[PDB]
Amino acid sequence: AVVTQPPSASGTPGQRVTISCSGSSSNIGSNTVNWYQQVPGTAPKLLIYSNNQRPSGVPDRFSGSKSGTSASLAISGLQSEDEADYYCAAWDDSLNGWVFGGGTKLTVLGQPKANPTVTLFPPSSEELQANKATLVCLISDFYPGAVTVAWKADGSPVKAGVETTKPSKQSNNKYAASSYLSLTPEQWKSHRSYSCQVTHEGSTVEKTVAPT
Amino acid sequence: IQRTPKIQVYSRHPAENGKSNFLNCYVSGFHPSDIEVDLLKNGERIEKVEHSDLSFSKDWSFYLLYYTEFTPTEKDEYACRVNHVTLSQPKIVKWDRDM
Amino acid sequence: QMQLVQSGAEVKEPGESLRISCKGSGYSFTNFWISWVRQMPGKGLEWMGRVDPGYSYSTYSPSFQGHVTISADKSTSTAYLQWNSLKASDTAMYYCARVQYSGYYDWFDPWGQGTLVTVSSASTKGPSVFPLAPSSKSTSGGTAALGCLVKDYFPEPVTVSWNSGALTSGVHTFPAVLQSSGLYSLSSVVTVPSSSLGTQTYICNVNHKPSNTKVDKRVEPKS
Amino acid sequence: GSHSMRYFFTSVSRPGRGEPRFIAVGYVDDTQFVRFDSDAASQRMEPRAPWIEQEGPEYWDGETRKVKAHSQTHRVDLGTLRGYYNQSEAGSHTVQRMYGCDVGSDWRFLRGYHQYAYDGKDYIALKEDLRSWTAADMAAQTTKHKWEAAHVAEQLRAYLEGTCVEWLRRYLENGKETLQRTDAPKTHMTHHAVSDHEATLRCWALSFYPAEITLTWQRDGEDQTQDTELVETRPAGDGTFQKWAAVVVPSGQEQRYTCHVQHEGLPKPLTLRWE
Amino acid sequence: RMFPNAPYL
Repeated sequence: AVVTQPPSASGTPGQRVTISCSGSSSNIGSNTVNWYQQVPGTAPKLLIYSNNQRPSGVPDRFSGSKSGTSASLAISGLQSEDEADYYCAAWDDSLNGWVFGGGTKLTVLGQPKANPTVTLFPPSSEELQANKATLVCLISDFYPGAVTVAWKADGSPVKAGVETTKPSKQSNNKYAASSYLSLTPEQWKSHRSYSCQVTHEGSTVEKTVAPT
Repeated sequence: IQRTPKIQVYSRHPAENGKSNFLNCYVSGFHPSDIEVDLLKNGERIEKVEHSDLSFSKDWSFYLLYYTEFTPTEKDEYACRVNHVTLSQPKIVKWDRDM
Repeated sequence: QMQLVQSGAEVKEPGESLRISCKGSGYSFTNFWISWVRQMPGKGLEWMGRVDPGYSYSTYSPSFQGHVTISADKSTSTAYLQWNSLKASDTAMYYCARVQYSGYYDWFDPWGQGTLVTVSSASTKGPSVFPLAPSSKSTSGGTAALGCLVKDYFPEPVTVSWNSGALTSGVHTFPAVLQSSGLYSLSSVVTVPSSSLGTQTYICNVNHKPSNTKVDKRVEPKS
Repeated sequence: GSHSMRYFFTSVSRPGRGEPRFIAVGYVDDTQFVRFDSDAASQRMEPRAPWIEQEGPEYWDGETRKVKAHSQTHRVDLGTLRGYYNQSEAGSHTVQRMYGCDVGSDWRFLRGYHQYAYDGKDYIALKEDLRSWTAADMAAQTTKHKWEAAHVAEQLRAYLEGTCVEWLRRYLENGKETLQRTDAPKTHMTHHAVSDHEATLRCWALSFYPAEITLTWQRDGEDQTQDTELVETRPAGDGTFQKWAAVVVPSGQEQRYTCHVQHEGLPKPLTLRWE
Repeated sequence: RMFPNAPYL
């Protein structure tokens, strides 16, 4: 869009963070701005309206302003419940329509940086008999989240059909992904013993399986 | 191209001596816009004269309404003095309360 | 308590038509527009279009002019977002929200709960359940992990219980994955003690109501 | 009844005498409701009717900015038009711009329009279908081309069929008392003479809303639009209007003369003669 | 509410 929001914002409980929202003369310039909050897994909520007002159910630690082509949301005294996607939105005269900013993901930095607990399963005897096979790297239990995965056969970057999930949160408030690799017996047998190394915050955490 | 102003001097409500009214001067159908209007009380300029914001009709001609609160009497003589680039001299329209 | 209730979630094949709905209540329906917001998976909000139900006038953002039609029904206080031909990329969440003007107030004071739309070539197909055995030999972990593998199923979701519901502790069913084949695959582990591998027996109960499939599968180690 | 919202813009070059003048006004029907004067100290869009006063800062701050962005353009356009017509900077010229929307009694869109004029003459005009342009001369063709490149007609069509009527509908129900009334004319007739050869019969119609009204004389059905001194419908200042239509008539022949009044607030069209 | 643009002549 022709209105721009920084994707990331951060603060510890009780801090203040502004969230810039930067547009142009045709949207944020001549028209009013409104802010919406989206706790993930929910529809968004009206947070600030008329540039700077608060709906009844919004506490006064949230506050918004608007000067020229830029509008800023101020969260003054963060709480756990405030980490969500934040969107400004103004009517654009060139488009005769509203434009949202790309959003700003806000994080609160309380929880401690826990490590992942991987489990690696090989293909089962049944799957082999179907002229098929699948290795399974299951991860679970870790903050902050978003990690990368890597598979090594003998000991080289393999990528023969690697599918991986998004993190997505657990019920215990930590994150958990899974990674699946595909290949027929011919790759599963001929190679020595597949490893799956799960890096999370510069942390090598790999588990390995043989064809035995 | 030029067009001279149609001038009308008249009161808001039908005049009655000693009963406050408003004395209007309505200059319409003129072009270009640079125009000067003064309401007169016995041939002397009234000070506190308000007026409408400039605007125009479908044929692009301007109109403008000058007015002031006043109290009419038997002897008092009110007029409207309009000046414009189409006039050799500022035109004065006397107020007749039958018109 | 003004509110916006949207139609239920949808899964569709490309080229089918689809009309989701947004019903209002607790306010004078004709005095406010209803708009219509897209949120692609993982992405942010996009305005699609709006309808003024008072006069049936209805507009769209340039991105969406011609891909959808947005009408309303004054009497039933219902607004609609309608396709004729769905794309695979129309797969997203669609919110409706009530706004009164284009000015200047402005602002989407109440929002609907969201209607999820899924579009895929793939046909309704049940999974294949496979077992995942533990390292039975062990060295005082003192636990050991086992599970089930659900594979090549469409659409979402599946429920996976264990021992027909006898096992709650240990169980962790993982979020599925979307293949380039179009089919889903998930896994459900359950970390148990190593000593209980002697007596106890484990079957994972996989249910897929869409495909109408029920499968049990025992899990054991081998030479 | 039909209603319409119109915006009128005037800018005139004042060479070597400060900034070009720029006046903007907003009407609903015949009732003004906003103004912006470039010379005024406020430099703000201001309210000129009681029912527009409740609009919040959002509105005044936003319009205020749009109308300034307008004056900036028109300051340039004066320069641009001097170039089209190859005119010296010593003279004073006039740009005029009127646009607005007309809705019927069901408050549905009828008509959009958006017209420019240079030095009192029609310059360029948006069509009835709100897509093509009428460009009078060489100079307006140079404007028309830029406005097809910049898809201006489509911007206006979306405003007129959309936000224009949307906010006329707002203004109407907000100023329901004022705008949706029909005050009907108080009508009397005056007889006055100076000589004996003839007296002048004048037919009055006072304080009535809206301004649309018809006044005609006759000699038993025949239109006497002859000695038909007819003054322009003028404002009283209190939100109503005035008009009279006069004839000069040979003495003692006031019997055959009658004046027809036709207005939206009159059940039957009202007729009267001298008594 | 005004038309937001004054297009250049």
